[PDB]
Amino acid sequence: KYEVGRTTFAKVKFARNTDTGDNVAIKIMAKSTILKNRMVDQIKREISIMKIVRHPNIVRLYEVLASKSKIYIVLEFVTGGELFDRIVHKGRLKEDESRKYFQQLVDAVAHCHSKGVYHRDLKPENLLLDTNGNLKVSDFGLSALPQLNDTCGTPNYVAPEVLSGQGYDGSAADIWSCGVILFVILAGYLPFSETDLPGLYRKINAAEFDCPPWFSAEVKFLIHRILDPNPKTRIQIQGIKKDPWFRKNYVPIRAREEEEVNLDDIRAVFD
Amino acid sequence: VGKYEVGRTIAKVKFARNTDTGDNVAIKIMAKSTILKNRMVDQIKREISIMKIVRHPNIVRLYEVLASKSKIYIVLEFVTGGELFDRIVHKGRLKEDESRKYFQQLVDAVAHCHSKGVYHRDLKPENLLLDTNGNLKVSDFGLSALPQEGLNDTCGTPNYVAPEVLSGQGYDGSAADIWSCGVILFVILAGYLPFSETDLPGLYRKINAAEFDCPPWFSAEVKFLIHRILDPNPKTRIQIQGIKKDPWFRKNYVPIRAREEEEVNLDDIRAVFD
Repeated sequence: KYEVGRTTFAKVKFARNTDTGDNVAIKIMAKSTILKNRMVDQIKREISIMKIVRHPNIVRLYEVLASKSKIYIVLEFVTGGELFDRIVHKGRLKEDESRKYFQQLVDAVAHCHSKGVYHRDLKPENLLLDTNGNLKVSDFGLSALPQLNDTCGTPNYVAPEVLSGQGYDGSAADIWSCGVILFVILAGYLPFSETDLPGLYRKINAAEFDCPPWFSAEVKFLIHRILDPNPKTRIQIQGIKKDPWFRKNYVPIRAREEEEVNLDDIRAVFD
Repeated sequence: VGKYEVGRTIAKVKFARNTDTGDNVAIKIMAKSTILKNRMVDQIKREISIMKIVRHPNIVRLYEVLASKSKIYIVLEFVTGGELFDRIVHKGRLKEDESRKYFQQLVDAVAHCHSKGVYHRDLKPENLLLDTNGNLKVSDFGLSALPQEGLNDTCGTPNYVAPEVLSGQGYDGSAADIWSCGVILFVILAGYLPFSETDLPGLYRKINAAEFDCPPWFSAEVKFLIHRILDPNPKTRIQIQGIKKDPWFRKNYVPIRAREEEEVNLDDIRAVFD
């Protein structure tokens, strides 16, 4: 139905909903590849949960469309660009602005975490801004989505546990990345410098980083707790939400969403 | 300046001309402060000196070292040929025999370095280089020890990196260097990375598993060598000796020969920087 524009399995073409004349980005994918997948059921569940998710900081997926060969996911279009574009214009950002933004991210992540969903590839590409300027997080519950001369990063955030190549607590992983994002906003670089990869990994494993001088002591403390390499000893979302630095000028959003709509919808999600 | 007329600027590498002989070189220029006050000043010294003394047709040469009260200057052979992988872009895969040539050169070079007691620690395409003649030459050998080598723009692939390295702890350098050669060889032949770059956490999963799917066009013996090289276990990973003995590796191969003096008085090595 959508008046689609343009544009290996994730050609996110632009489009518009003709009937309400609104244009929303569509992530398109081979129907086959997904439906056969170890995570297929989780994909369905995660897709369905989010589909019903409604939060000021989370980019929404309006609808899922089905084809014989392809699946179309309909996702809100955020013009405000990437937040880190804003950083690049300025280098680092201010404590206050940064805290406003970090709070938003944490709240959105908490919301997603509450519904049993984890990101697992939380990075700045995902960080986005709505026209009014609010943070919308993206690719949430989309990570499970199946899978030359130039390859661009960055695996800097990738939590140590992931480095192991085994199993990781999703929440612990997401928070770790959240720690890094916070770090980049304030400091205007990555806590662990990319150029030397083996050394980068050693640094990540040791959690040894160069703090900037301008970071206040608390922020540093919060970051150390966020950037614990050990998932068991690392801070909880709850823990950080109750932080002294985090707490400042804080205010809790509260959403009003449907209790998870009939799974029947979930089973019928793809056909 | 100190025999050299410097240009600008490719850590900061710069183009330079050796005036006295009137020949041309690239120079790495860095602060004295950063190098001397590093956990690894001693290792840096040893390896640097070894390189200065090394001489091999496939290894980018370290002519000499210049020291200032404020900074350290490293002179290196200049190669016009550029990245080998540019060649891959043109024709996708390289052919089996040619790929074998290059692999022979790379293995020879690494082996020579390894014998001399030095390990690369960061073998990636940037380092693989070509000369006017079309021969391969390998850079940043003995410079991984170099401090903090070298924002949004990042051009690093972790695919080559060995798994043990992934941990962030300890490994024998050689096994890691062998792993990269394994990846390097694979990419040449196949015209892609063994493990998909995207979905990085799954990417790391693949690497630690050492799960990769060879193309059909790969011959059985090459597959064997790749499999043996791409052992996620570094105690069960093939040594340079093994790979040199390997069948597919044996084919048409001829040991390179070069002459360098026994490592010049370390006293020189300690006096390298002052």
